Amino acid sequence: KSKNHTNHNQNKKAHRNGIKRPQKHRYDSLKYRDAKFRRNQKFANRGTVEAIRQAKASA
Amino acid sequence: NFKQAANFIWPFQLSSPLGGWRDRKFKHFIEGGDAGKRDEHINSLVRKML
Amino acid sequence: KNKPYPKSRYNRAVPDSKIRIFDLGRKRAGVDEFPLCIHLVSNEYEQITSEALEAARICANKYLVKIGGKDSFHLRVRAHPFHVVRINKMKPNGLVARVNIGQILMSVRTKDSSRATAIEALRRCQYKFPGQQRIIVSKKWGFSQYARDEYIEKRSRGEIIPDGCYAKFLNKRGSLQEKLDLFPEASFNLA
Amino acid sequence: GIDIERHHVRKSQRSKPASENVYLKLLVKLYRFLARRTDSRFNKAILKRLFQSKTNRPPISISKIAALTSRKSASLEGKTTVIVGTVTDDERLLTVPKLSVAALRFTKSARARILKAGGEVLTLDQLALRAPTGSNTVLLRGKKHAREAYRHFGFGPHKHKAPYVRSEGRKFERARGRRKSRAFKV
Amino acid sequence: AHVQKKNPLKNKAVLARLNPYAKAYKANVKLNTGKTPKAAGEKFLTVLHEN
Amino acid sequence: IAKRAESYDAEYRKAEREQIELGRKARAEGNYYVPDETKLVFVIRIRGIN
Amino acid sequence: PHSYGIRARTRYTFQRGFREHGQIRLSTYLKTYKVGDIVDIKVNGAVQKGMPHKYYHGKTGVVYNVTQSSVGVLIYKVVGNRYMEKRVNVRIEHVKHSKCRQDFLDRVKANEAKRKEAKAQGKTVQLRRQPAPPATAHFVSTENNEPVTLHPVAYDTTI
Amino acid sequence: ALKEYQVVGRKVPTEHEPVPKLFRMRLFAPNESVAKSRYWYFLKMINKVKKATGEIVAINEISEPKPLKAKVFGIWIRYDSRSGTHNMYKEFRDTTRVGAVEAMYADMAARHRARFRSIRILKVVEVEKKEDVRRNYVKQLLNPHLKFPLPHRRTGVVGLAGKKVFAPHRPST
RNA sequence: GAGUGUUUAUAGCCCUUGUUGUAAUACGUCCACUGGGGACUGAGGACUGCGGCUUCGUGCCAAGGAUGCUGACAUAAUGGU
RNA sequence: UCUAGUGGGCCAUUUUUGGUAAGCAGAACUGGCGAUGCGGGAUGAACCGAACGUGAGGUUAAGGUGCCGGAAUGUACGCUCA
RNA sequence: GAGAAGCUCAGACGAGUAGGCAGGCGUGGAGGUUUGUGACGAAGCCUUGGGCGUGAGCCUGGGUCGAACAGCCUCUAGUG
RNA sequence: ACUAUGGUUGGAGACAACAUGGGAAUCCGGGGUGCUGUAGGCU
Ligand SMILES: [Mg+2]
Ligand SMILES: [Mg+2]
Ligand SMILES: [Mg+2]
Ligand SMILES: [Mg+2]
Ligand SMILES: [Mg+2]
Ligand SMILES: [Mg+2]
Ligand SMILES: [Mg+2]
Ligand SMILES: [Mg+2]
Ligand SMILES: [Mg+2]
Ligand SMILES: [Mg+2]
Ligand SMILES: [Mg+2]
Repeated sequence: KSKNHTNHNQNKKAHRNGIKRPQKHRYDSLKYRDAKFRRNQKFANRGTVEAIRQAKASA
Repeated sequence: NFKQAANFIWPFQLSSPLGGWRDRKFKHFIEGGDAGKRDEHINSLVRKML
Repeated sequence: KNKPYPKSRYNRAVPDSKIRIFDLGRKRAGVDEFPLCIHLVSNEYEQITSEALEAARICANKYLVKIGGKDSFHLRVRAHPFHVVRINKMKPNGLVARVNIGQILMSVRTKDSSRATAIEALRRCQYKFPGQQRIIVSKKWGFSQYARDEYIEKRSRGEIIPDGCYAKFLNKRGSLQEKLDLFPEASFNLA
Repeated sequence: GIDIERHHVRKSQRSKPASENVYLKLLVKLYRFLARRTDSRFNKAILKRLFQSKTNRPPISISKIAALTSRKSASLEGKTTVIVGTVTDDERLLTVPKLSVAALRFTKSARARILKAGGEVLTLDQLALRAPTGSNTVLLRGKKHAREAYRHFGFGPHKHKAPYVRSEGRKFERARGRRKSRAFKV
Repeated sequence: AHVQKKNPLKNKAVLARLNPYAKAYKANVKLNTGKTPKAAGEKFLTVLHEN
Repeated sequence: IAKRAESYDAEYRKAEREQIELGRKARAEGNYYVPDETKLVFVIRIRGIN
Repeated sequence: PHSYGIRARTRYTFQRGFREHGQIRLSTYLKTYKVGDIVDIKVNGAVQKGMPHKYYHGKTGVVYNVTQSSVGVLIYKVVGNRYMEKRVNVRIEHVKHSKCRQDFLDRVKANEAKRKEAKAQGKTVQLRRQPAPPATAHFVSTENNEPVTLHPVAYDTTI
Repeated sequence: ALKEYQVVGRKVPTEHEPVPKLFRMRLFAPNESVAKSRYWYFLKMINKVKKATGEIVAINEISEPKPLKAKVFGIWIRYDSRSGTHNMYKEFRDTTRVGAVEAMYADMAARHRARFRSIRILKVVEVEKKEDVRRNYVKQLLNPHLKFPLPHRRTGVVGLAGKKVFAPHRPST
């Protein structure tokens, strides 16, 4: 008879190479964010980079 | 500095106890076995095992 | 031996239990009389069927009535068949009672003069039931919750009001005026 | 019995080159000694890279060397660039600056153009004499993941990797499963 | 170095290498040189013998 | 190292005497001296790996 | 005998508490959520919109996104041999701040309050929490508190 | 080898009651660890206290005041049989309360197959008067003119010649 | 010779307190205290170390792993098949 | 990163459902056998103990100690005649 | 010096079917090399002798025999 | 009460006891019968 499901060895298998955790990165993609927030952040960041560039250069 | 001192010590490789264990090792010490907390009687056990 | 399976909307097609009468003797008695109670308790977890209970009640009623009459006992059956035991026909088959350890099966309150008689009738019913049962003498007055010494003091103070077979026991709760009128002889002491 | 679980038991690294080149063996002999008798991380870096396979030792061109050593905040003006690998030419760089480079191999065009611009080319043993611990050296590597196989590694639904296809064009894996008009996209 | 472990509890020379204090260590000091009072108490003994 | 060992010996002996003196005092007064709970335990594995 | 509709087996999970039906307290809508906040997910059965799946009921995660009526919450779920980053959009009725987060915030604040004061007084600070130590020595007195001797009691039926 | 201990313990003080009452028991156990465990076993069924919420403040082994004087010990016990619970009274002649208690445990093992876990010792008392002795087999031992022959042992041959396989003659009583 | 009916007689026993007490003894625990009997092993191979002792010196020791002193056999013995 | 075998399982403890029951069928948890020899349970895939390089010595587990059979025809107190 | 592919010191560890990898053993033929073996006995075979290796296997005494055959580095396959 | 863990524990079993831990509900009794923010009025 078919349909022979069991979970007996499945938990053991999961722990052989452990329950892996995903790598945590400093920056996540803004594609998960609200589009209006994302669009304005591009302009805000661009201005911050320009301002950081000028202050270093004019020093 | 107990943590660093105790960890520096390799886990002791004791022998089987000279004189054996109690009749049944694997019931609690309170039940006349050997498992679990046995208070100062740990010292008599170590003498046989060291 | 599965989980309890009583009659329900999912189990409408059920047979009737072979026992329907659970009260016997002077059911309409009082509190002053029948002061001594004897219990037949189940010592193990058994599954007494309604047939076995029905057999016991018929045997207990006949023997007790012949030996002492009708006015000297208040036989009652505590166990009730509510679990449904299934079968495959030659589907539900019968009704049984799931009684735990120390569950009273039949309780009879009689006179102290019928103490020996009540023991013997409750002793004979062990041959009808499966499993093991013990005979014990209740420390309570009849079918109440209080000890004989305490019940005497409550009766002597005047705080007990007979209501049919059972009664009303005074409590420190509710409107005073109703409590005052209801208990005439009782002294509502002021502390 | 002992209850030991063993995961990082055998080290996964090369302890010697797979190459049978006798001169590479001589360079390993030199840098086994230098990495052992000095406290320099540079010499241990050179010894380790001398073992590596071809795919783990990508080339670097003289353009990349010229760009990496000429940044605005560099101070990498007159320092020797070192790569354990091949230094190629970039013909797009019409005018080559004066560079000092130490490398396993130089392409004939790379070597000729470095010298003609007044620079110098060294082997790794010449480098060991000049900077025995790699002091004031720029240690560089080529791009490991520039090779073709990394266009394909990790291909899967919504992974945006390149398929393995015998030919490119319509009729070659641009249909059902690759666009909305054909069931679904990827 | 160290081809054979030597038990300091048996090899006295090894016990001197470790623990320089072993030479001066004085066991079995007598402290009961006085009158040795008795500390039992009236309450303690009546509690002890109850039942 | 010898001096440190000697002071440790005096420390162990001093702590032990104080425990005896405190117990004697409690018995004399009819009160109870509850000693300090242990900070150290020695643990021996008595079961194999099956 | 097994359906896999979204809210299967949620009969008790999504029930309002006894005598807790009806109006939703309006302080839920006045709470402020920022990216990086640690929130608990707790489904309100009375708000059918923005409902997270029952897997996330009783789970705690970090807000990654803030919209008009909802927050995105990062949750890790085991799906085999690894945890998977889940991004659940939850209406703020099903969300509340983790109370430990303010406890961790205040503990850090008290740590720096202790550290600065210890520095000025020129002493140690001892900012580390410790597990409950073995109990210390005391001297139980018996005056007016004499011991009562107990005995095991004989058996007797109380029915 | 059982020993008798007095054990004194209490609920750990809390804010509600900062002066908890002290409770004492006399307990027969093979060592102090079992004595303390037995203390908490008996205290749990009377008082709302556990080991986690209580503490032992004293434990003392009680030796017999007159180990050279033959006595009569009456022991009240409560024990669990396969079917129910009973209280019973036994009497033993001994020189120590420990000796009587060990006699009782062996006696319950032999005659009722009662294990240690199934027996609670309610009380152990030294009976002083002759008539308070409830068993005739015990009070017949209080006769000044008590006499009987040596009980039937398997004879006795030193320690060494009893190890001899073969004997030259049949034994003579 | 069997039964009474009084608290040391021509005996004895039980229960309390004083010293001669720092009584002994048992048990528990510890001694870097000490004395014997038996068995298995002898890895390593110039030196270097840590200790100890010294008449202070390329000296002595039980201190980074066995040497010494004898005897019998040697168509035996031990090994191998 | 590439690739193999595998995609018939089975036993026990404990929680269970179906079944009159089953050396039955189906699920949950852990330990096992499959792929696990060895000491013990006379015997035995799964029970107890314990998981294994070739050896010397010591000591043990579970289980034993009249003889077969290594080890008290040991000690203490009772019970029991079939 | 110690085939640096060498030398030296130390610690922990050792079940295995299906399966995976590594290092080896043996066979036919090819290039190179070994003042290589051989009618004063090659190869093959027998053996109640010896030696080596954990093992695959290898070396050797005695007997039989009569024309070829092997070691080392590589190449190769109709290779156990 | 229930329960995690334990035994070559008991018991034919049903279950039970014990061991190292965790620990209710219900009834009954005592006590209580709104507190509080913003802004402004009021013998
Ligand atoms: Mg022995
Ligand atoms: Mg045993
Ligand atoms: Mg024998
Ligand atoms: Mg292996
Ligand atoms: Mg061929
Ligand atoms: Mg020949
Ligand atoms: Mg042959
Ligand atoms: Mg060999
Ligand atoms: Mg072939
Ligand atoms: Mg259990
Ligand atoms: Mg077990």
